[PDB]
Amino acid sequence: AVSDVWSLSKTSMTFQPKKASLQPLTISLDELFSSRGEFISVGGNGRMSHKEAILLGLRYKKLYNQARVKYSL
Amino acid sequence: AVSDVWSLSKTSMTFQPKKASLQPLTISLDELFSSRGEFISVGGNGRMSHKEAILLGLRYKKLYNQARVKYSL
Amino acid sequence: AVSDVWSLSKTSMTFQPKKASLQPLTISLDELFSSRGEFISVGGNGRMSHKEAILLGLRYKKLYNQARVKYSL
Amino acid sequence: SVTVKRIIDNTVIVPKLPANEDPVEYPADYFRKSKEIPLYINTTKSLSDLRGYVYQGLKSGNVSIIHVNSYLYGALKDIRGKLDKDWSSFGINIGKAGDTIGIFDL
Amino acid sequence: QPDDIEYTSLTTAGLLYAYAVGSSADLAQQFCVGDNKYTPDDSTGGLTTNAPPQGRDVVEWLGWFEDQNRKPTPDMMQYAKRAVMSLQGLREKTIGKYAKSEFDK
Amino acid sequence: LTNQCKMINEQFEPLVPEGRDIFDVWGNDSNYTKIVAAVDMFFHMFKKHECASFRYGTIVSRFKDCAALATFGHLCKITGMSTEDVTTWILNREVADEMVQMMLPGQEIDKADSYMPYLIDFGLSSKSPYSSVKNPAFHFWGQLTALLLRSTRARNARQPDDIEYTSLTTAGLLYAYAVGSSADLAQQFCVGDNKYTPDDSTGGLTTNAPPQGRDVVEWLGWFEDQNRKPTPDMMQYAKRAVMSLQGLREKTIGKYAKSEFDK
Amino acid sequence: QPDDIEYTSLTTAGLLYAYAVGSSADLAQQFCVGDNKYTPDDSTGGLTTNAPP
Amino acid sequence: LTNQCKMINEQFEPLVPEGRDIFDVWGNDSNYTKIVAAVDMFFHMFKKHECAS
Repeated sequence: AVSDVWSLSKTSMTFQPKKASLQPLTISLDELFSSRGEFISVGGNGRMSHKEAILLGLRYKKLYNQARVKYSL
Repeated sequence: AVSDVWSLSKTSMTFQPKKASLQPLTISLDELFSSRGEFISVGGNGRMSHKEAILLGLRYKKLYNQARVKYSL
Repeated sequence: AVSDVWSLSKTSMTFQPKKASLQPLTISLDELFSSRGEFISVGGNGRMSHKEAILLGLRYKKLYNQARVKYSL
Repeated sequence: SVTVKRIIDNTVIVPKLPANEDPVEYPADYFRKSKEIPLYINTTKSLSDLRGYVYQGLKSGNVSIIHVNSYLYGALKDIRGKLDKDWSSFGINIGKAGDTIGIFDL
Repeated sequence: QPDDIEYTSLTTAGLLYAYAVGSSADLAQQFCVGDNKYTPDDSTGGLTTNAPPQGRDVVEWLGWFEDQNRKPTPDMMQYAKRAVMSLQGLREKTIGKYAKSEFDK
Repeated sequence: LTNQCKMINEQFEPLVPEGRDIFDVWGNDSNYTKIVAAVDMFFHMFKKHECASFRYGTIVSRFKDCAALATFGHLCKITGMSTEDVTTWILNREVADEMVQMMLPGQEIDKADSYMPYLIDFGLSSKSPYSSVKNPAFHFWGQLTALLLRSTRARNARQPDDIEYTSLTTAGLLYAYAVGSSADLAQQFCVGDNKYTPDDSTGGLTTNAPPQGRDVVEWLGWFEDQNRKPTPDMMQYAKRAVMSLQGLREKTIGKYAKSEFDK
Repeated sequence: QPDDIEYTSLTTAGLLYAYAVGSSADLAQQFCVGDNKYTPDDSTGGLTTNAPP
Repeated sequence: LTNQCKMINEQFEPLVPEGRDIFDVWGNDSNYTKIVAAVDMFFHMFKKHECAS
């Protein structure tokens, strides 16, 4: 209900696999984060887009670098 | 919390680093302070300029001096 | 909520057995969830169908590959 | 970092440690000056005489290593063991199709 | 235990590679009678991970470890303990004494 | 004894037990501590001579009274850090003085075969500069650090008198912390695929964590944020390192760490 | 331990000077390559002022 | 023993234990070791040979 990028936290992003035994990584911003306070407490802003903001959703839970090397970021 | 320069508790502050070696620290007044139990506790006025009130918050995340020989403050 | 399938989901699919002496597994979306204690925490999209909502939903009592070879899931 | 200085007096410093080397030696290198291994063992002290000094001297201080060196050649000296394939290592040829060989054949 | 080396590093390094192996066993069917298992193509995600990588691929674990702030995790720390504790009567200056006195806490 | 008698076989020789009498006092001669020093220096050139076995006893003359230079090499090898990163990581006025003293140019301390190692026995010097009593702070700091880093020999190193322990100890601890808390760790070999991670570090703002690698400057800033009093995790790392240490002898930097940190 | 002196007073004074030298190591950078720390403003001015000097 | 006792029963022969006294500098003899290898390398080839023991 606040910022602006937070509206699209229901809608998902999908990253395509790097290998043959893999299916795509479908992720959403509501899922990765906790609520709202968490989003700004780890350095979220309203001045963002989706891709640049959904990678900050990846990192805080500790799985950026795994995806970075298993999917197309 | 009801202050004059407090409204910007969601606004971006992009600090450009050295070159392309490291990435900008997308910072705001909400990753540094909760509500009034940290900001309205140590030199917290409404006269404070945006950058002159952010720079104080660089103590909470314990990276004021850690991020001094790094970025253009 | 404004989703077509979240709470209002109580349809049991007659998944035929593989062994020549068994009875079809007919499950729904409450044997595999609770309310907002699994949909929000790990996995799930609001754009999915009836199969891929129960396919990815098939993990609560800890069975997916066990029911993969014993039924045509 | 070929330049470090005391950040107050601004003079240079050249951090250095004392020398150490002891570089390795690979098995192949030896087979480049010599294609043989020098075994200095033989004494003309008559085969049988040695058999008694490696026993009676095997008490304390007696039994010289020259005694056990000469005796041990003595006994093993004989030629035995049909070569059932081939033998060659490090550009050296020991056995061929079907020689016989002995321990001493080095 | 060899003198003059990168202890708090070689150790961490090994703790990882040790954790990787015994954390995921090859584990796979070998003989049958008509029927068998398989799951190469059948694997899904979408924030269901937050758990160590499957198999023993180097670059994947490395990623995972980059995720863990490059410091060993409580569990991979605990793994060590269980490994080293219950050893009895160690010789002095061995890697065994090193291991126990490092991890058994 | 045995190292000389290459199968000559004797028994027991020096009868009465040592009272420094018929034993130690043999090297007060300017001309004999000279002979030890020249035998060693020569047979260092080619150790493959028939008679290289001489150094079975002349070794101790090499870097006799140069333990400080010796300590330095060990820190390097323990930290795994460069020949100068360690120098940059020095954070004490009184240890940097001694450190200038050691590294003063034109002394051939880094040349293979040289007179340098024997200056005390060779009678070149009476009071050596690279001694562990004329660099008594570098010794304590280097050793405490090496120890906190899982050193096997540091445990039994002499603790100098009349130095700035307090200042010398947090400094050692912080260093130890830095090099301990985060390691090298980069993929070294591969077949087809490998981990790329060049410009990758922080997306930001979670932080509070200690710095990435071992930049002396990053750490010094971080430490400035902890109000300059060493933090729980640091104090734990040490306790962690020095507990389980047993049978320490008195006046060692080992007994020192264990008393300073295990509580 | 000396005799007939003022213990409940030299010890305080001592322990204070002890706490002081204790709580404040010199700790400042001594050698560098190109960059070094300098610890500028906000070295005291930020109302942390509760901890020791 | 059990080996150095193939057919004829023979007990201990040396008196003073190792302690670098009797058969110490044998392994310093660049001829005994050099023979030792010979035996071993040879028998490693004919693992089945009679005297491989």
